[PDB]
Amino acid sequence: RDVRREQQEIITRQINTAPYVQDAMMRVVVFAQYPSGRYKAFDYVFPDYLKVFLNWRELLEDDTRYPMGVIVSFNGNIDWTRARVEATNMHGLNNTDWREARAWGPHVICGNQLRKAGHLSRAVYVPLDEHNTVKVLATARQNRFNGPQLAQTLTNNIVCPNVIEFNTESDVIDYAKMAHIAYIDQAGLIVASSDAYISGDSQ
Amino acid sequence: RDVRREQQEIITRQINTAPYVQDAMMRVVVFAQYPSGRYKAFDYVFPDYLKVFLNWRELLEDDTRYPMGVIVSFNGNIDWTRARVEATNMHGLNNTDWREARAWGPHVICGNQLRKAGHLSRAVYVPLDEHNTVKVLATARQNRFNGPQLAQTLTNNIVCPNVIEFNTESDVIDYAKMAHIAYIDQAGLIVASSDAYISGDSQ
Amino acid sequence: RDVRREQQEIITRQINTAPYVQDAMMRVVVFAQYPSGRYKAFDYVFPDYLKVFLNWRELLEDDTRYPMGVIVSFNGNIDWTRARVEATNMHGLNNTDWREARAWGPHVICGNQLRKAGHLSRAVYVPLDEHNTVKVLATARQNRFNGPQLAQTLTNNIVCPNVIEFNTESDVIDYAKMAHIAYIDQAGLIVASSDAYISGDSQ
Repeated sequence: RDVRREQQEIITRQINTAPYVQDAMMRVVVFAQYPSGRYKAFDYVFPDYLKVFLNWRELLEDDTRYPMGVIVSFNGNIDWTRARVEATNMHGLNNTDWREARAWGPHVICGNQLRKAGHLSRAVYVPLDEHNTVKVLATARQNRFNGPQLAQTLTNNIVCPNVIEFNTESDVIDYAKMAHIAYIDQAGLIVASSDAYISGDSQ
Repeated sequence: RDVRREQQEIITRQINTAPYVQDAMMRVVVFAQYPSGRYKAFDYVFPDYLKVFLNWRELLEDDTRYPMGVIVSFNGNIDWTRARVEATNMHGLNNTDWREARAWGPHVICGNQLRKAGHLSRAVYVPLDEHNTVKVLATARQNRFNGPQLAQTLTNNIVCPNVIEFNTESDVIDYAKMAHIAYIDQAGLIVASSDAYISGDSQ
Repeated sequence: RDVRREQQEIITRQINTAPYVQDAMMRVVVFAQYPSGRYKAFDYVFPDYLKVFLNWRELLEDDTRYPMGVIVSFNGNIDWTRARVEATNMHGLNNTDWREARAWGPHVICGNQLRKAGHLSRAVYVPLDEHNTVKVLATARQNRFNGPQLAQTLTNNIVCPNVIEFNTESDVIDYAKMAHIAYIDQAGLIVASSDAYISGDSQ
């Protein structure tokens, strides 16, 4: 008899399920934390796959200009068995001698290193030293990579990056909440998530 | 008996047909019109496919700094049934809530919204509001996306972008004419085209 | 009986062979030589393929600001029958009229124009005039482009570019030596290589 409630339930379910449709968007954000207490976010929206290399220059606030670390926030129907992050050297290498470097290092960040922030989101904190660059891979969960489809996947995958500066963690946090993306605050708490709740945190 | 004329005819036909060869170049230009009367062109040449995201910063003249709109000029052997443009928000999303956004919106600009500017060219005017970004997709008309070929298509597709500033529409127009690309002037007229004519506009 | 020597031999062989493993890194560097005697290097590390377009702006030192030419240094398990360089115009075209331009020009730089600098490295010097841009293609030697694999190749290919300024050729040379990449000095000599020697140049 409560169709108003049922409709609101389906709307909530729709929001939570819409990201699993084949042409849905995914969202990966790299939050960089600076000694000054400021943050910079590298915010990517994309439908199929995301390959990211952040060089040392882009990572500078613009070394107390260099981030103490990053929070990497993965959101959407992402293949969690392949999602990964690694901190490479200033050349983007995972071995100082390129001749023994590889696409990914033997200790790449993946698996349970990515903390669950809801069904749609995972987040990981990665400390950085002044000589680090950052690599991230995120792919849509299967298969759009197979056969004929790959061509449509390649041509339709327009990655839309934005860089956003925040004066304080409060701005970062409110941003994550209104953007519906995972974020871990300075105390280690999951303070934002992609998951829609019909009542919010009412328990 | 007029082989001089016949040769000139074949040269004209060669120019008009050369873009249909499998490794020919295509050219897509995004002309941004500013309140000041100045323009900025994002000029891309590419052989296989073009995926473009123009963020709000790139769109600024450098808000009366923000474009009133863009003319998107598509040129070459482009798949016209898939060529498309859309104006997304500042994040590159076609829904404010990313969880319900998709690679393309339900109202994407395509079909007869692209005005014929000759056999080789189509052009469309898209008005913009201060919070808009621009996405463009253009692919070569079929199949180089199929099977073994896809690899060569991926590896050979080097997109060559140039940004060009113009003080006035006259400079924009003369540029389009000498570049052989479609352009629509402020009065709505097609003033440039990719099509070569043996006598010019002699009728 | 000299296992210390044998171990060092295998280490040397390992260094020389490691680049031929399927997920090994490759390294392509474009060294730009300026009239001032300064250089700028565009240094790319990547595991599968590299498509590069350097526009006229990026080529400026920042016209005596424009390079006299570039040394292109290719390093790794690169498909040498497809490695190529070409100098295009300011639009990235190999014909002034785009309608008759192609992905590559009829005179592209390849084959024995690339000088052998060891088994792992080739290098070529390309003179430039003020109106030139630079294109480079390098692909991993086969097949990771075939069938199912192509998807992993596409998603794993994160190109990591760095731009590096050098005050003098000496800095360029020491860089190449410590980076283990091919470089040709001002006198035409191969002064750096990717090849590891157990004794260095002891002959």
